[PDB]
Amino acid sequence: GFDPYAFLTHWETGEVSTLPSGQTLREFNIVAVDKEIEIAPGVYFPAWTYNGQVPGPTLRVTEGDRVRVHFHNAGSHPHTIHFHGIHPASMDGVPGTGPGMIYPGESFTYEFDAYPFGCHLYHCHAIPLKRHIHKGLYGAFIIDPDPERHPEYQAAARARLLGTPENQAWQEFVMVMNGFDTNFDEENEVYAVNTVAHAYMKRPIRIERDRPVRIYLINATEFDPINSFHLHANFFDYYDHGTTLTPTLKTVDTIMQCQGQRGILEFSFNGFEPGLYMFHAHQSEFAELGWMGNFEVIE
Amino acid sequence: GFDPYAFLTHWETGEVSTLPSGQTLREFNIVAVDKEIEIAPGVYFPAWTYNGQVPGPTLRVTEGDRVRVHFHNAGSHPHTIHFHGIHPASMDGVPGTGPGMIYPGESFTYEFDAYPFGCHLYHCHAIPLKRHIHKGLYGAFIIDPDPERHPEYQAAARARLLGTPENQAWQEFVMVMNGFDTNFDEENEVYAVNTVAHAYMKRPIRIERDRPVRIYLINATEFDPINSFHLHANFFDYYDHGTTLTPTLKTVDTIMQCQGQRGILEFSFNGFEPGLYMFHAHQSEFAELGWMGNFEVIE
Amino acid sequence: GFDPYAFLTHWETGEVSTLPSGQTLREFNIVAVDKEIEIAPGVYFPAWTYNGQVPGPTLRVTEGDRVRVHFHNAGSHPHTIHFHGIHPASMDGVPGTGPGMIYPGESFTYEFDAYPFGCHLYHCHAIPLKRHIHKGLYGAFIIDPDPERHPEYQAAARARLLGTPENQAWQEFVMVMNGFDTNFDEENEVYAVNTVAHAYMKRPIRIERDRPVRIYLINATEFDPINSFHLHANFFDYYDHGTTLTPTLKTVDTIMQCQGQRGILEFSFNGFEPGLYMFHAHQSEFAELGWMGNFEVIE
Amino acid sequence: GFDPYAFLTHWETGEVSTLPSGQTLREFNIVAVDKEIEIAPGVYFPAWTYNGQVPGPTLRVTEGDRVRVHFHNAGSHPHTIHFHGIHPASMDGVPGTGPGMIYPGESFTYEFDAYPFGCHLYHCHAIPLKRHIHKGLYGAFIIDPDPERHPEYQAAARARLLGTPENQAWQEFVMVMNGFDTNFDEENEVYAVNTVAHAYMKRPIRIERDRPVRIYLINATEFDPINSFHLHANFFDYYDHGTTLTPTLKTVDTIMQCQGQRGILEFSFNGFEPGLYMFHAHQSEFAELGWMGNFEVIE
Amino acid sequence: GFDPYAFLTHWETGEVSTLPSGQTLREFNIVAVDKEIEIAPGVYFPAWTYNGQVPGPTLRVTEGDRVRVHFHNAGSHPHTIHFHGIHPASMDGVPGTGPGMIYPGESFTYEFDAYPFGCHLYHCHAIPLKRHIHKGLYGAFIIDPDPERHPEYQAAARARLLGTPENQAWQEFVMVMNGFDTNFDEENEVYAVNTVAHAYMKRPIRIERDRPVRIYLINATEFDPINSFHLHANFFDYYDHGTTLTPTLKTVDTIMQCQGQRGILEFSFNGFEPGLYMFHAHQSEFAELGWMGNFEVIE
Amino acid sequence: GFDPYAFLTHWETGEVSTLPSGQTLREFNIVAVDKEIEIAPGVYFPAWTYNGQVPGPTLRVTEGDRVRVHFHNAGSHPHTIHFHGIHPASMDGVPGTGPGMIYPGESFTYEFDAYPFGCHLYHCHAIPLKRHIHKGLYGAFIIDPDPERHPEYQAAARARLLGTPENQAWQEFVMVMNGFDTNFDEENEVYAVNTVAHAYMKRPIRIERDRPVRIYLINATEFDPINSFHLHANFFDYYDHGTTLTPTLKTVDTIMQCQGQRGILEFSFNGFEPGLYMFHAHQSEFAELGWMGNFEVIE
Ligand SMILES: [Cu+2]
Ligand SMILES: [Cu+2]
Ligand SMILES: [Cu+2]
Ligand SMILES: [Cu+2]
Ligand SMILES: [Cu+2]
Ligand SMILES: [Cu+2]
Ligand SMILES: [Cu+2]
Ligand SMILES: [Cu+2]
Ligand SMILES: [Cu+2]
Ligand SMILES: [Cu+2]
Ligand SMILES: [Cu+2]
Ligand SMILES: [Cu+2]
Ligand SMILES: [Mg+2]
Ligand SMILES: [Mg+2]
Ligand SMILES: [Mg+2]
Ligand SMILES: [Mg+2]
Ligand SMILES: [Mg+2]
Ligand SMILES: [Mg+2]
Repeated sequence: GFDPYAFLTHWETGEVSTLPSGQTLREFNIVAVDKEIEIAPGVYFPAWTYNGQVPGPTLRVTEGDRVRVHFHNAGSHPHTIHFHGIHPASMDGVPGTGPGMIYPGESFTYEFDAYPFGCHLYHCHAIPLKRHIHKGLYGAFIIDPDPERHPEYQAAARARLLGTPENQAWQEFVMVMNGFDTNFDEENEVYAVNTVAHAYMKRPIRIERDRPVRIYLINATEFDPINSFHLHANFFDYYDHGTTLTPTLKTVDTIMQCQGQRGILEFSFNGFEPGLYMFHAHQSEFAELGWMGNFEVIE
Repeated sequence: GFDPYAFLTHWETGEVSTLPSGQTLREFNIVAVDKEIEIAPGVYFPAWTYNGQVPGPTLRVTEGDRVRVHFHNAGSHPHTIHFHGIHPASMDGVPGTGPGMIYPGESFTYEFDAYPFGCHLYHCHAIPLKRHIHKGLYGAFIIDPDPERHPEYQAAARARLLGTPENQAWQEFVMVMNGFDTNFDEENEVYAVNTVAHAYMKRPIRIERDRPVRIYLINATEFDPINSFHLHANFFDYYDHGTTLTPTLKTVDTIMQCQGQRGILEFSFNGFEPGLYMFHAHQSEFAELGWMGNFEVIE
Repeated sequence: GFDPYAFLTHWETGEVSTLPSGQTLREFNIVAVDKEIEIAPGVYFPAWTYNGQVPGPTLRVTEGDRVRVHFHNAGSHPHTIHFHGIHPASMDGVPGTGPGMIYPGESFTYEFDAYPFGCHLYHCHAIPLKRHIHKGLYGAFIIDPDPERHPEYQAAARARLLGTPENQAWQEFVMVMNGFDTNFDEENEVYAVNTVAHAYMKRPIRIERDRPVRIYLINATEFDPINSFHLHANFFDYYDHGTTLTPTLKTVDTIMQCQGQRGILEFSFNGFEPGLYMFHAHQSEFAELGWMGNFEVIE
Repeated sequence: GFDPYAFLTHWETGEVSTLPSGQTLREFNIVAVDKEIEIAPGVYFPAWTYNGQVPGPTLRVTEGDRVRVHFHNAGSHPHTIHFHGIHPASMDGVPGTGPGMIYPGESFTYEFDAYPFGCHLYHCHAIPLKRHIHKGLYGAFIIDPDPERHPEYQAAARARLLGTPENQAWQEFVMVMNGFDTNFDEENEVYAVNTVAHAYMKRPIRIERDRPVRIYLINATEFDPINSFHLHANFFDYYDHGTTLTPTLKTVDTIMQCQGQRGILEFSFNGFEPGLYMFHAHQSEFAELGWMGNFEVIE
Repeated sequence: GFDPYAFLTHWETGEVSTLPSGQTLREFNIVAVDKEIEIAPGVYFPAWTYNGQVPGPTLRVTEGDRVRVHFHNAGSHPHTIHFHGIHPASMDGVPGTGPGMIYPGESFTYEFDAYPFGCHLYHCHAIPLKRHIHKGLYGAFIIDPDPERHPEYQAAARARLLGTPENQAWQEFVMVMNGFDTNFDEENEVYAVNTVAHAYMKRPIRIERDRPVRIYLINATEFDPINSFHLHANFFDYYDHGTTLTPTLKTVDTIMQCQGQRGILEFSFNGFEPGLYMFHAHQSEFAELGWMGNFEVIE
Repeated sequence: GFDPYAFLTHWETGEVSTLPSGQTLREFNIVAVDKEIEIAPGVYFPAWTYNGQVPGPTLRVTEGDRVRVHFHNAGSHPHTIHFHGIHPASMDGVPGTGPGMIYPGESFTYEFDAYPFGCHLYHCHAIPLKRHIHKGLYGAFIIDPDPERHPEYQAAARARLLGTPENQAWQEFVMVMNGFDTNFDEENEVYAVNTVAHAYMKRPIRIERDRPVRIYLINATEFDPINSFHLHANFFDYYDHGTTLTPTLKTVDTIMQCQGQRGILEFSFNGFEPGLYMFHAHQSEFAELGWMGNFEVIE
């Protein structure tokens, strides 16, 4: 069922309402379920999934929102959701606090205010740690800045806030670097952005020349210490964790992340000759094994 | 014999005196001695140690102090002390300059002015390099900034200068990420912060939530290319090598270091729910094998 | 045949002329050729090379120059040149665009305007990716800033522009960190800076005390995820990708890069005691196997 | 508990009495006991020991003495004492004669006249042979020549008879070359003289250069076919098995022994510069792993 | 088919006659033949043999005899006989001289005067060297001294000359130490003296107390660098290569030989308590795997 | 460049002068240099060499000479020269005394009086021991007896003193048994006398029948415990370490040495049929892998 092309630009914004205090509330339903995923045609991986897909749903909210994630375990092992973000210890999704792990058939609502703004992620933190992550229990968590709380960077914040006219000008994509050890010997056999090896070689990502591009880039790769992103023929600005509104790194073409690191890349192909522009890990073996894709820059 | 709980807050400041010039002088005695260390109850590692402990003593001085380290080798192999700091070539603690390696029964006094301020480390640099480090000859070296030399940053410099009333408001900890290859095949079997696997799970580190937290974090891990630190439920500011009084990275929750890298982490649990807040490597294998700890945040 | 001591300070600036536009043109000739290279005396490696050496020629131009690289393949396999730099898709040196791979006996002229200013590199991007890089098809590509286009940073840009009186004060070196898998099992047996293991221990790099030092440092090491640079007894400023004229990191002594990353290091031994100051990877095994050198600081 | 520095010069001469015949009688108590031994600080070896030490007690008697060794097995496995000396078959300490093996809780008295004079040894001879030796059941057995039975060699015989004024001019040492397979795969991981690896590098053996030196040297090393002794900067005379009062080999600096071989080395540092003079196996691997020591020659 | 108990005392002295010179001639017939041999009951080894047994026939002559060995090859591979002895190059039994190797169906008569007196051996020297020896082509070759040519040592020479009344007093045995690699991976699985593992534990060698004992001991063991002989409860004199009539080593109980070395051991159990006296390699693993025997000393 | 045939009979006697005391002085210049050596045509070994050759120069002096060896390290690692011979501890060439190891670019003069007479050797003693030896840093060191100091053995001493009429009658050769682990797994793949596998099979060593032969035989082989020498068709006298003027062993054809042992072999082919007489290790695998040669006895 998983569609890596639709996944690129799918934002789950939840069912929105207003709390008695006036605070915006966003509610999400997440079910852990054991399910086959196809990481290449005829390559079946037995995954543990959030909502039947790997990566899990890309959750996207605004700084200051109240977030409720109704988590139900319909799997066979205990699971949690550990968010990278600010929240109480009892909402941290680790085995030793709060409700602990959520056992098969049980439910729990993670609830917190969405801080800090930036690019984040969530993943299972069960026993043992590496197993539940590698099996597929990870996803993206994006907290848009509230432009009313950043007057000194108003234009930047508005460009990131989903649905403003300024944000509609941007071409936004979410990319989770992941990998799979199909024979379960703690070494990856397949690498990818968004699970399907070479998916963006088979169908390049169409890019309109005149508009800028923003990527929310997350490293969920297990076993290997780092992953990386190299943009052919062009340079980008990098925002580590996306937690600042000015770049961490200006004018680079290769960055690296250990697992759990992530950030925002911004660049533009304005004025570029139309054609295919490659992007891939600069660990060459990862790129050969599926972590390589093409932007199709059109005029 | 090693106490990882006392080690967290123990600073060796030396025997202090004043040179004729009026410059402050700090003197340290360090003895290399072969010794067993317990890295888990019932797991004995045959170490080469500075002063009978792994990590070695945490040395803490002030920028511009004259430092004398009286080094004596009571072991069976040649050793040195190589400091990560500014010093003359003959004081660099490598085989090919100055006294060279210090053989069993020999002595040498490393002497230098303490520059630059920041978070540093020292370790053996003998033959072969990886062996003397892995065996346990490494420690922390902290140079507090002299606030009188940083007028534009007096408040930040005073917050780091040991014993100041501004400094006493901070909760300071030293954390050395290390690992041990028990069967000596150049692959770590046990990982830890401050040597004892899971020590801060058995006994969490108590934090008063009203006061901010500062960690001096150093990577001494051999064989593996990087190590990392992920703070649950919260974000910190990172000061690479601690050599600036303004942060290198603002608002992150996961950073990585290669061996010999190090820096300062500052954050606060003010206003957080009392509970257990985890900290650990984001290389999952490392965390399972002992590089996982808990902060106990209290009212 | 390869001289690592001359390579350190050799800049290929090309056949220079003026287009009808008035724009400066620099032409280079690059031939791919299969050739033995000696990575230690008596250790022969079967290389694929650019112009008969590994690393390939260091090409150095000015921001805004028109660059033409006439590439001919006199080897036995297809090859390309992929530049890290801004250029059209058809000039990106990858198999699926423009002329594609350049087969034995074929020629192709890569042409682009030299942007952005900074420290870059080129390497083969053929099938399979890791093979052509490991075999030796990589080199440095340095784009000096045009001081006229950076008024607020004139002095910094003049110090980097090859040939100016400000630039002549600087002691500039190029260092490619590489490695060789002699038994072709995807694991390096030999590490180095500029190909020849321990070359700068046999013959240290002479540094005059009273003039600053600039290193263009590039990671071309295959298979291993990262490489690193530690400067003994001193600290440097680091300019990631060299693409900014102010430092990325201030006052550091150990930095790391994944493959394809690179940057500029600036430091000074002014006032230091003359002698040998070591520099090497902080991955201890790389240092033992050849990636270790000495600066000989003189008066 | 084992002190390799005291062991060098410790002779067990027994409880001495006179039989009705007038023959001298020396009585020894030896108890087999399973015990941990430290072969390096933090390296514990589970040994089978004679009197709680490896090597066992060095027994020293005079040619023609009646010897009674009261053996008691306080271990968990059957053991014997097999002496390298002249004795009846029923006193030979092998499974198939006399009392056979001595089972836990059993006792037996080995009794024989001490012949021939020279340097000998004793060790377990149980099933399997290699296991009981490797586990630590071996020791030195020295039979001093009776000068009254060697008129033509009275001066040499008196130089060896313990306590004589001629003997007191000599500096005598006992050295057992041994090894330990810590993971029990029939390959030694640690080598030593007198058990503790590098013990005489940590603390050199003090020699008065005016007085000659005699070493009783015994090979107890299992698995490896030979062991050896190289004396730096000097030459010695070798007495194979110590069974002649004139040398077997004159003026050599390197000798080898298979297991169970042994002999006497005599030399002098008279007139030599005070300094450290090395002694070690000429099997380089053995020396690196702990069979290396220093003589400290003093005025 | 092979009887290790008869082999011990079997001397082949040849078809004896007188040349026209007056010089004694001894003729022997040796056939190479491929044959199974039993190295323990139920353990069959595919041998290449001289005259259908391993070791080959023990040939015993007198110093100065003319020797003719008519060699025929009835095997499937080429073979030679290389004697340890003085002879012309054309009679040396190596591939590149004289007749070369002797191929299936071919014959050749090796002819030489028997010098020097001592304990020697013969073996195949074909391609590859180790294969033909391991497969079983070796045997003893004993040259008795001519008492007439050694006036100052008449008694010693008479005691070695087969058949004299002095020689009849001696109990003479021949012992070839050998080994077998049954899975042909160049590592012995079975060790022995005279081929049959533990043959002299099953049936000890009867020794009359009041007569001395002489052993002709030869090392034919392949792959392992040395073999050894330890006599329990007694000491012997050793005559290296048997080529001197006075001992090389006096009063020893453990001696070692590399392959092709050999010598004579002389000892006496006169006055000993009757019983079993063990003899075996002091390489413990060889002894466990078959190279261990017993003398049964009688009254 | 290395010529194993010229090496056989090349004696480096140094530049000779007379000290103020009247003592003869011999000075030698030795440079450590990394260099390829060819151990078979097309088999390149990356060696560490003394004066660009393996084995190093054969140094030959007279008992009582003052020896000065001006050692310069032009290599990439630290090195020493450890002589087997009598000398002060500060001249012993070990890391822990005197100047210690000699680092790249440094120089040191080893100086001592040449005692005792005999056959000796020199080799590097650096960290780790086995590596520097195996890499090629070993050579022969021969101290001729001074006939004026040995009146009782005047003829013997004169026969060994280089250049006397008596010595000119002898045919003298130096033979260093060595081996190379080409894949650096601590097991030799190639064996040889004087480095080049089978060199004296390709060109036999021409021997004049009427004159006696003397070989200075040294074991420099690493990893394997022993090496050996078997002389076909003839017997020799052996002088252990060459330190005595009468034989250690009379009339043998096979001797063995552990590493660092050495000695003198003397024999004669007077009266022998002209032809090829083989000599080789009696460890058969060594002989197959290159340690085999031929004497060509001519009339
Ligand atoms: Cu889970
Ligand atoms: Cu995470
Ligand atoms: Cu050390
Ligand atoms: Cu360091
Ligand atoms: Cu290519
Ligand atoms: Cu690249
Ligand atoms: Cu026992
Ligand atoms: Cu024994
Ligand atoms: Cu054969
Ligand atoms: Cu032979
Ligand atoms: Cu060396
Ligand atoms: Cu040596
Ligand atoms: Mg796998
Ligand atoms: Mg390990
Ligand atoms: Mg490899
Ligand atoms: Mg073992
Ligand atoms: Mg086998
Ligand atoms: Mg090998």
